[PDB]
Amino acid sequence: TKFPKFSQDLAQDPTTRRIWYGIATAHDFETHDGMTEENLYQKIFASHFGHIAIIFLWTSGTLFHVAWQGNFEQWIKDPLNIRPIAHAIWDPHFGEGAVNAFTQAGASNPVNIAYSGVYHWFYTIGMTTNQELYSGAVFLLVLASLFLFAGWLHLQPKFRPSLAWFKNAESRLNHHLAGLFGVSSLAWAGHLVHVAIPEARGQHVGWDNFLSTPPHPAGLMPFFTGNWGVYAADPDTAGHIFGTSEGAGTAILTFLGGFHPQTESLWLTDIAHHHLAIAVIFIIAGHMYRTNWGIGHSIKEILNAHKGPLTGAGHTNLYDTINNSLHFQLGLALASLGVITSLVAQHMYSLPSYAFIAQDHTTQAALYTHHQYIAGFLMVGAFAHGAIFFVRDYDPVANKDNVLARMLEHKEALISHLSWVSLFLGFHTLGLYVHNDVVVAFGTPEKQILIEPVFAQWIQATSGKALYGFDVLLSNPDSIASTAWPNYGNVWLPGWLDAINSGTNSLFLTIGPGDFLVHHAIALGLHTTALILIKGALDARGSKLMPDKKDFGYSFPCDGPGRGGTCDISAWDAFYLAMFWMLNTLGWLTFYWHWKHLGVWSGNVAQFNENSTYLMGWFRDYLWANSAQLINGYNPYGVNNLSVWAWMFLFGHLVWATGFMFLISWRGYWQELIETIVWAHERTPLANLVRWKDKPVALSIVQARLVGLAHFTVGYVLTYAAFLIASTAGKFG
Amino acid sequence: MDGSYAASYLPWILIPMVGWLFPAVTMGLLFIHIESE
Amino acid sequence: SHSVKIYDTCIGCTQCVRACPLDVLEMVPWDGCKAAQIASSPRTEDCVGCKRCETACPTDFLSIRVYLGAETTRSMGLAY
Amino acid sequence: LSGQPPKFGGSTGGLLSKANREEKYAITWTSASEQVFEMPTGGAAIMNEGENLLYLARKEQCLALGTQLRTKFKPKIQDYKIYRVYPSGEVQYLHPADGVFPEKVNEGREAQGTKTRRIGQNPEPVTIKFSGKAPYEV
Amino acid sequence: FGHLAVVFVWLSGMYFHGAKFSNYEGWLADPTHIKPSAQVVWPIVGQGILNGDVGGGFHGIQITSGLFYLWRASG
Amino acid sequence: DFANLTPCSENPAYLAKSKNFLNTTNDPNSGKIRAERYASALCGPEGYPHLIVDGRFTHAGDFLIPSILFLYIAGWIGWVGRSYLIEIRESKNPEMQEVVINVPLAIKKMLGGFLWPLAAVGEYTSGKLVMKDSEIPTSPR
Amino acid sequence: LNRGDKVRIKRTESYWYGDVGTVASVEKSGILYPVIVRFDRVNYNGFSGSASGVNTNNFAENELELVQ
Amino acid sequence: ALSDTQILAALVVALLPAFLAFRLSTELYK
Amino acid sequence: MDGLKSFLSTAPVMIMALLTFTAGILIEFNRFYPDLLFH
Ligand code: CLA
Ligand code: CLA
Ligand code: CLA
Ligand SMILES: CC1=C(/C=C/C(C)=C/C=C/C(C)=C/C=C/C=C(C)/C=C/C=C(C)/C=C/C2=C(C)CCCC2(C)C)C(C)(C)CCC1
Ligand code: SF4
Ligand code: SF4
Ligand code: SF4
Repeated sequence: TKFPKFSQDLAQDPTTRRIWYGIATAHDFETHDGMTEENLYQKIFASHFGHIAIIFLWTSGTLFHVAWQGNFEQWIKDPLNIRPIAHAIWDPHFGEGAVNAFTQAGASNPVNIAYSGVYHWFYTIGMTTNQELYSGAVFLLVLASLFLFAGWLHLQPKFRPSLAWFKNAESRLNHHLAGLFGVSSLAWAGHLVHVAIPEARGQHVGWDNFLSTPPHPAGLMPFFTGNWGVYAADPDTAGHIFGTSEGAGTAILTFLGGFHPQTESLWLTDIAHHHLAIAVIFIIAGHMYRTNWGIGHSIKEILNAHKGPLTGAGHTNLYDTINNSLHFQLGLALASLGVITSLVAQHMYSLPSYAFIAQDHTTQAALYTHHQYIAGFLMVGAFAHGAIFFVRDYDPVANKDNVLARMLEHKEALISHLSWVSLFLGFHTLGLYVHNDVVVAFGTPEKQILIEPVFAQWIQATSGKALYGFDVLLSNPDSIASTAWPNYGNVWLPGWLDAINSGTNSLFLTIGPGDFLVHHAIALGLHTTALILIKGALDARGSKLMPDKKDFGYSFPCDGPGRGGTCDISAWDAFYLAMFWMLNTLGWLTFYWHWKHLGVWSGNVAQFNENSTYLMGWFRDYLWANSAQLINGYNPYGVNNLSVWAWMFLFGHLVWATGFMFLISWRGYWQELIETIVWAHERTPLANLVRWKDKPVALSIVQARLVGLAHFTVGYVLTYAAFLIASTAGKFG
Repeated sequence: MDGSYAASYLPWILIPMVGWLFPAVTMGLLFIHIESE
Repeated sequence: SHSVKIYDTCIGCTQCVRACPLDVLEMVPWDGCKAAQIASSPRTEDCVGCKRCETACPTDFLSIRVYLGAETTRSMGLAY
Repeated sequence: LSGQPPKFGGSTGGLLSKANREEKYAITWTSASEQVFEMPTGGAAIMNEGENLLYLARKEQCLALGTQLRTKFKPKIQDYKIYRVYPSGEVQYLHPADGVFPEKVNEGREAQGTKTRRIGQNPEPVTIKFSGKAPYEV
Repeated sequence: FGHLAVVFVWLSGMYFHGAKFSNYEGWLADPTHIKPSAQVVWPIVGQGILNGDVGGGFHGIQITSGLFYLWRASG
Repeated sequence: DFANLTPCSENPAYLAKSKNFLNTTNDPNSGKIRAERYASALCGPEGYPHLIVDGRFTHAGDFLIPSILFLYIAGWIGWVGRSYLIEIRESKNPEMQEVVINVPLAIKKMLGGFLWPLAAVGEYTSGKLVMKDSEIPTSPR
Repeated sequence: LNRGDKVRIKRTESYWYGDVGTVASVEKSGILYPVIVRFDRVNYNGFSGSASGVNTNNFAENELELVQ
Repeated sequence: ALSDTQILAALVVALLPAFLAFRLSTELYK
Repeated sequence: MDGLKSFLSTAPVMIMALLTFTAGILIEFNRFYPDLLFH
């Protein structure tokens, strides 16, 4: 009656549907009552400020619990031996067995071992005492306070920006490319050369000797005179020990391009030089778009001048399409962020840049799986907001004959081709897996279809991995690429070739016939998830089953049992199905990564290389073999430290099967069941006294599709996090 | 649950409050709020 | 309440007005078809949203549309 | 609301507290012959000679009863009236709102709920942005 | 009647497999060491490995229905 | 190239496995002829023959020969079904003949598949292979 | 338009959009959609599990494009 | 290690984001 | 008898005859030339 104050149509139904739909609709600011575009944008802006403060309070809490309850002082003595403590366990339910089991990593209290890798990150960026982390945590509390005050300030009518301020794409691109992506990268290169590189070489550069101690014995006058070679004078020698001065070198910017031979990570000077180059390129890229002064570009001119014969209108009227639509902007942002979160995951495991994080295996597994799951979620959200844009903000009159109109003008062709490629690739990946499985089971493993993944092996050979016998570009030192004949500027190449050809690191893993089939399974998952997502994006405006879906919106339940039956026709239901396929694909690739690295870390790579080509190899050497240490986390004899992970394993199974309840059984059964329960309550003595204000109804169709999806997701993630974190910590620390 | 770290009484008081007082108070206020008028 | 809209493509076949359980719809005179009648939705605050009227409509695509909206006691079919 | 009730033995399917806090619905029909019908609340009852007055809790139950009065009886009972009675006391008159059943054209009704276009000329949600409306009702 | 025809065809299949393609003549002598096997597999794609050593020199799938115990009880 | 894979003749692991290949058929020399057949392949340290799908003609029999063979005897299936379906669309009841297959016509079409690639290029140059974008029914766009 | 004429639909709503259909009648009584076009292909109509839909619709004169 | 009063100092500092978050959320509720 | 002709010509009987024929020729080719991983 009062709760969903943003929508009067929800403050009228006397059911529990208004509670559920108030919680769900609360952030869809476009559908609130009394909403103009200006109030939309200002409310969005202050919501962003609140969320920035959420992020800063979260990292403040991580810092404060590493500082207060963690063994950061002890861990930076020998990071290889001591496990990093995340925070302290305090619940009154623990028996004596659990308290003695969870006392670990040199503590008195029960503690949680940190698998987020924040210890390695804080140790690499130069933080070496609990007081430094406490100062960082209080500083981030103050920064979060500042952003909360900024959000409250920009809700004040004097400081509320106009619509022309929010619709200013060129100035925002200038200040984000230059001032946010370039100045922050420059400032990080400054922290690296002033604090992280010197304290990696031994000396303390705090806030007190910050100005008194130059990073280089040469001042900034060599930087101004152009003689920049002194900053790369003597690099860190290959016998350098992190945190102390043995063969330091005193070169703040070098480009060795290999790995540190002791921390197994990249050199901090190489990181600083990288961020300096990135800052220079991003700063000059932020001077591209027109602003109050005369020079620059206007994006409308750039877009509208790209008209070809094979598209016709080209990109005409795409500036107003992107600028006026917030779901287009959110789809582009989520697509790029999902791509670069995949990129973060794929590069932080093969090119680690933190001290001793390539030798702590559980945190590397947790970080990879975490960022690949975030990347899958963000990519699915990009396509979800593509569908929401096509429903809500898409104008087929202004977007006449441009690239968007021609996306929708042939959607059947590309949906049918995604159908063909996903069917083709799925038929033959399952065919090869079932063939290998059947002929291995029939006692004849020599009959397997084992395909050498020659293309990726050739890619590795082009990057310098000389194991496979190709001598093409960098594996052939006589070639034009390896010598770089005009200048011989390959300063990175000796270090890179020394790092790619060592069998220890995860940089360019050896790829065999078991990797071919899982890459094609991953391609199948990507293609089928993309098929469902674009089949919801392009059919959001209507198919022949329902030529008007733009008027029912994004997430209507169905269209009745007529027209044959119309159960999951909304674009939201294509989100739903592609959410399942995303979870499957990320399960496939994280299963593959996990088993490949359990082979690599243990040294017994033969297990993956012969047993990953058929499905019971995946089932008995990975799922069954590696859960042995998991389910024995608590047995009738006792309890060890992998007991909360066994409990989370079972917990995730339970959440998953409850998701099955919501996805399989549908609303009619539950509505008549609740009708019987309502009769029971209204007709019993002593409980007639208590009456509902909101009449109990079953969850809606789309609501319980969402709830089953949430259960499937949460149980799926909790089960796999428990398994992946207890299987590595079962056998690696 | 002994506490070796500094201010071990602080989790002793903050686990009941975040476990009970924050949920009981928050659900009580939200129950008054969503059902008001 | 749900809004039941009837479009120009109605052929006056009366199928929707007798497929409707709550008899929201009714036939009114019209001059745009051979049957000289079009469905109207006078008591559309009694529509539950069952869409048996859309199921019974023979014209393609649809001459009657139900647009589910603000639920009430009448439009949710609660006996309690 | 004249009429003796049907000889029904009572049931748990029926009028909950919705009936005496908000509206409940009464269906009144007249039959010459005593016979047996299926109450939508579950069971079977006895149609009294002459007028009947059956109180139900939903309009769909009343119309389902009237539907089976029309189609399941060879002497078809078509003079059935459905009321909506309030606990405050006043009685509304609902289903045969005009003289004749809704399938038949009374020629004195008004075409409401009728759009002057087909679904193809329905406006699109991008034109009505932040207008407080939705693409059907514009 | 047609369903009874189906059931009798199935039951004839059971008795014919116990007659011809089975070690019932061998299992009846030693029903404590060797195991029932009423189904041999044609070797085509390497599935002759399913003809595991069931006992007495007979090779075939060890059955898990109690047909052999049924026929021993029925005489 | 291909230093990771040694040919199975000069491989220790493959010799260790090929001492004990099983018999897939009634023949007691099937394992021996299979060991002789796989000795010419490329196999890794596991001792199982690997396939090479570059298109290099030294390993053309690994993938390209089955590629050509499948493409022929599946374009056969596609072209025969297409020709039969096109034929039955002028019989005044094209829907029942999908239920009951007109077997003289069906066998005539099935033996028409010897020359499908010539029929495919003939129908593509004469425009019967595809249809225009406007002539086909489609969704709202 | 006359009887027996094959026409191509440009309704942008119909299931037979872009599909051909034999004209079954033309009505002259001044109604909005007087041409009854009937198709070989049945649409999406009826309750769920119905074996067939309807093959007939009433189209205007302007929507049809004559192909005979 | 870390001090007893640094934790309480962090708590009374974080009382300021609490107040500002309460006031920002209240102002968003308008 | 034109009814057995029209019943043996139905979709399930003909598809099962076709699948049985293709299964027969595949099984016979595996019986005579057993193990063909490549050319
Ligand atoms: C130079 C000036 C400048 C600066 C610094 C910013 C800064 C910001 N603006 Mg602003 N803005 C500017 C001027 C500026 N703006 C101007 C002039 C306009 C008007 C035209 C706007 C209009 C504008 C609006 C309308 C909005 C923003 C928003 C924001 C925020 C977006 C960045 C963010 O949250 O993620 C931080 C992102 C980064 C630091 C870089 C991105 C990360 C890249 C991809 C590198 C990846 C990280 C790397 C791999 C390793 C990191 C890992 C390590 C952490 C462990 C941020 C606080 C949004 C906001 O939050 O509002 C409060 C908002 O809604 N601004
Ligand atoms: C996250 C918060 C959390 C916390 C801190 C607790 C903590 C506790 N649980 Mg609980 N539990 C929780 C969540 C939590 N649980 C949830 C979510 C579940 C559901 C799965 C359970 C299920 C569970 C069960 C089923 C049982 C426990 C019990 C216990 C208690 C064991 C010792 C005992 O006898 O206490 C005794 C009880 C208390 C200390 C409660 C506080 C009451 C006293 C009187 C203090 C009140 C002081 C005064 C009257 C008011 C002061 C006002 C103030 C403003 C000053 C312990 C206090 C056990 C128990 O004995 O429960 C009673 C037990 O049987 N818990
Ligand atoms: C003979 C008829 C015929 C032919 C020529 C085509 C041709 C086409 N189909 Mg296929 N298709 C058919 C039958 C046919 N199909 C049937 C029966 C099914 C139902 C399962 C489908 C379902 C299907 C899907 C779901 C898709 C295709 C697609 C395609 C294209 C790529 C080829 C492919 O993926 O094959 C795939 C073929 C199958 C998955 C099943 C084939 C079934 C058999 C083997 C074909 C023969 C049927 C019949 C027995 C022939 C009668 C013989 C006659 C003597 C009576 C191509 C245009 C794809 C596309 O969109 O292209 C871009 C695609 O996504 N088709
Ligand atoms: C917003 C929106 C949307 C969108 C979304 C999506 C669709 C996304 C996706 C997209 C994506 C996600 C994409 C991706 C991308 C990719 C790329 C971009 C790639 C490429 C790359 C490159 C080019 C690289 C290259 C290279 C290499 C590989 C090596 C080295 C050298 C070089 C660097 C050259 C839609 C339309 C729906 C609707 C509307 C709205
Ligand atoms: S089963 Fe549910 S979702 Fe499907 S058509 Fe019926 S009401 Fe709609
Ligand atoms: S069912 Fe459709 S065509 Fe028939 S009268 Fe009702 S609205 Fe008109
Ligand atoms: S949705 Fe159901 S109740 Fe409403 S008008 Fe249509 S048929 Fe009648």
